[PDB]
Amino acid sequence: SSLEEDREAVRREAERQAQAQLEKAKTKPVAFAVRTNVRYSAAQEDDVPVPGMAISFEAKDFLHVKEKFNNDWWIGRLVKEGCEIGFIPSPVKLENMRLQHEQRAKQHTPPYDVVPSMRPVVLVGPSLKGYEVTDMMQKALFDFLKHRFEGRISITRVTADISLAKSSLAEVQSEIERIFELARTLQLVVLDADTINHPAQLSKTSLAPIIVYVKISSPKVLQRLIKSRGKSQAKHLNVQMVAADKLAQCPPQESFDVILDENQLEDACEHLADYLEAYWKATHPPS
Amino acid sequence: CSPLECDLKGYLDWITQAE
Ligand SMILES: *Cc1cccc(C*)c1
Ligand code: NI
Repeated sequence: SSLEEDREAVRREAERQAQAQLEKAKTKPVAFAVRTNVRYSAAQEDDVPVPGMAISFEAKDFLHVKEKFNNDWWIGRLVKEGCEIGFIPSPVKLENMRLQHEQRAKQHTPPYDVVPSMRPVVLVGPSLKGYEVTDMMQKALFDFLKHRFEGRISITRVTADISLAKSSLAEVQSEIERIFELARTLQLVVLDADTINHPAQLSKTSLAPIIVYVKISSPKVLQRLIKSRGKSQAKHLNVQMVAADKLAQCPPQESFDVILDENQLEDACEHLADYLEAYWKATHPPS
Repeated sequence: CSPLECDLKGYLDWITQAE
């Protein structure tokens, strides 16, 4: 009788302490981020340290992790504005749900990929990097972002072929570590990745980039823009055209986060700026 | 004038800003 009230007092001191740690974590920095490979819906049976405070997610959601509560539970938040911190199930917790189910029944994809804390921005299109039309249109966008997001942004040139991140292998792995590091302070990261012309080239990496498709809708327009640069550039018209066609054949919702098909620079810039400001709010709660 | 000439001039101006 009076020992059932001792059991309840045990549960709720434990909840009070977990709650306290949760309150404190609000102002702690983000330690790392994950991209989810699975979905999770909180349920009473999961034994949340503070009931009502579990974080539910779908596959391909992003989580900011601040710290560990115990081996079953981390503390963090979904990367979404309005979403404040709560309890995230550890990879051990999620595997033990399966394992528990299997050990009782008898009677390999990790649930998380570690990703940069700020997804880095990679621009692809309108055609091949290394030729003038593509290099100059992208440069104008890089110049815009450096000004609009002064104080909140790191822009970096990546010359290494980081598509090989699924001698060189050393340089590539080094560039991946540097990108993770730039992102750790929660500034916007923007890559000028010289070797990346197609979203598939970064698929197997764990950069989880925001892919920006700078799209010239009309092939005739691109054809004339290239020729407008003269014979040296016009000599390589063919490689540029197929590079552009390949991008246009990508399934959009699967391949791209942002598509800039505006023919005026200011409109393309403001479309991109809107997206990145929304991403900033998602990654920077007022909590 | 055509949509194509318009797009073209948009992107030619875009490119001049990088010069
Ligand atoms: C000739 C012309 C009329 C209206 C708009 C544009 C871009 C061009
Ligand atoms: Ni200014």
